[PDB]
Amino acid sequence: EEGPQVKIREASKDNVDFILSNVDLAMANSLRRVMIAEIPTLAIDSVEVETNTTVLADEFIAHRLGLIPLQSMDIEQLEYSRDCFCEDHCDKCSVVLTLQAFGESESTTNVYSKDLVIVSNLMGRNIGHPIIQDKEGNGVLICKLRKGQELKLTCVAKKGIAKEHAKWGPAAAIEFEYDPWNKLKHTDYWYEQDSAKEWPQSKNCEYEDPPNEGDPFDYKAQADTFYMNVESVGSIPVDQVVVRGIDTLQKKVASILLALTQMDQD
Amino acid sequence: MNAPDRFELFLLGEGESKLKIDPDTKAPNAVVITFEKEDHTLGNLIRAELLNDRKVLFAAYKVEHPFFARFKLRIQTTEGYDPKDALKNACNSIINKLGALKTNFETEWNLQTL
Amino acid sequence: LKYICAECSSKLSLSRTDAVRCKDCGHRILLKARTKRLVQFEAR
Amino acid sequence: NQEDSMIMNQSSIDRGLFRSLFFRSYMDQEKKYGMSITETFEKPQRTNTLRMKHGTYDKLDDDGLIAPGVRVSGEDVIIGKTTPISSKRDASTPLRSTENGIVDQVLVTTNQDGLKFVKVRVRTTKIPQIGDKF
Amino acid sequence: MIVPVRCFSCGKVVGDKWESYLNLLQEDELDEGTALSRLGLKRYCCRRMILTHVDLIEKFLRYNP
Ligand SMILES: [Zn+2]
Ligand SMILES: [Zn+2]
Ligand SMILES: [Zn+2]
Repeated sequence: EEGPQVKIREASKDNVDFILSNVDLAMANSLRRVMIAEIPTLAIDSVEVETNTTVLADEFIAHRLGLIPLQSMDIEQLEYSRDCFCEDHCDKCSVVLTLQAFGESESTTNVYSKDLVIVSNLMGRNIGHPIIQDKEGNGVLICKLRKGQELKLTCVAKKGIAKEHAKWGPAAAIEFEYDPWNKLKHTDYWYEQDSAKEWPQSKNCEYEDPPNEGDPFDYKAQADTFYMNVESVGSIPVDQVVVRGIDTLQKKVASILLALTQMDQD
Repeated sequence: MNAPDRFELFLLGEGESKLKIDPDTKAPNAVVITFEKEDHTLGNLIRAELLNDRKVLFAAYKVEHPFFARFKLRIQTTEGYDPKDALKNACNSIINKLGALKTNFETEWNLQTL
Repeated sequence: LKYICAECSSKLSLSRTDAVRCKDCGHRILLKARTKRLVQFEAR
Repeated sequence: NQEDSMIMNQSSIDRGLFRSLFFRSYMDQEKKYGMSITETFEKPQRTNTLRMKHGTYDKLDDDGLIAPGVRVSGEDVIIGKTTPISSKRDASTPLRSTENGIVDQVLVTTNQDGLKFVKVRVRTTKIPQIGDKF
Repeated sequence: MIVPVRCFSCGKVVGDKWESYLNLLQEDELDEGTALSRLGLKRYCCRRMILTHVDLIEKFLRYNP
């Protein structure tokens, strides 16, 4: 197209290995940060507990509940509870879900995130369903029950940002690497006998040209190419973590622009 | 027990403007904007792009304490060029690269498999 | 009001002057039962 | 992280790094003296019953004890007891001034002398704060 | 206690991996490193979340109440 340049190498439901040409270091960084802490998501953020005769403590459970990845695809049409005009929560701003588990068997009864049951009105929005990449279809092991054990509780999922708690973090890992031959001398390699024989070769070295000893130091050069890999938990597909990331960053750059106009008034 | 709430990193408070502009008293034609509820995510991006504008004499940001989500941007421009415009062109410039980045990524994504 | 027995599961709603232990067990040691006024937890 | 301090990953912490449960057990007992003297477990009322604390008794059920669900904090009374000295004098047990948490379990049992006595145990989760030794 | 809802370091979801891990071990006789790799736990930040984990719940359920 025009400026910054993308080149997928590998793609999957869970990962996007790509190359981000023609961008400032600053921008390629600021994007990774945003991808980590600032694309919003839905995640359980309140647990009212009715009965817990389980081996685990109330809040100890409540905690894990927060960590269970809930579908956040249509998240942009759910609201921040702090924003929405209702008192406490509602259907515009919060999914509510139910968990019932009782040990019937002699054998240990497990409780998975499949056992989570949406209850509030999704009203069409693609939201709140626990992500399940598990192979036998019960992602995440909430808790374990003995024979007479019961656990009955209700969770209100809210829209949140990973800055506020790492539960609402859409990104898992975000691999990131530039200049794989130190042609910019951005590190000084620690060594014992030989930098080259001791430090292993980055996989991103088949992609650049090795320097020549017949060449001197290129001092004018800048950091240009960037080798990232975004891995997603699943509450948002991969492609979207990067996109919404670019979207959010851009979005917040913007409110700064607007804020400058707000001040100009007399 | 003495911890601040975590929303306090992105939610503004009781009468805290997002930007605050002050005339730098040291050097002429220079300004120092305070960005409440922001961090290196923003600051490093604005300052690095302000460095490409060839009528910007000076540009640097700083988080005076990590406890607080806020940072100071200091900008000096050549005579006649008001620094706010240097900020404005700067932001916009970023927004345009970001947009191009998004579409360029999309088309690339729409060509893949698995 | 009620008080689930120890080595025995029940709701012996026995009061004062009824003293311990319980019913159909022989072991005195009564745990109170969970309240009704349910509490909330921030899932953090 | 200078001079034997350290920097901890706040993000990691949220996913439950170095988190602990913290249980404290309070304990009280009905008198130990007299033949016509017996301290009583009850929720007293400030009506003449001096020796009242600063905290609310409002979380005490009729028998003088909290229920295993109630959040407690500050100087909440947890165990209500009066020593009848000739109306009454208060002998109730405030939750530790600096603590706060949720009642976990209440044990009402008799003691070897046929004394009714009680063991209240409160529960806090404690998340690694600035200044915690590792 | 019980598997971790997620790795502390990265953020990856390791909670659905526990049973599948224990099966790869005993059912088809794999070794923990291989087992951990088949579960797609590559980076060692989340690899130790499973290997170093101890299931104290199995003991806790032993108590009648
Ligand atoms: Zn609402
Ligand atoms: Zn019994
Ligand atoms: Zn990890």
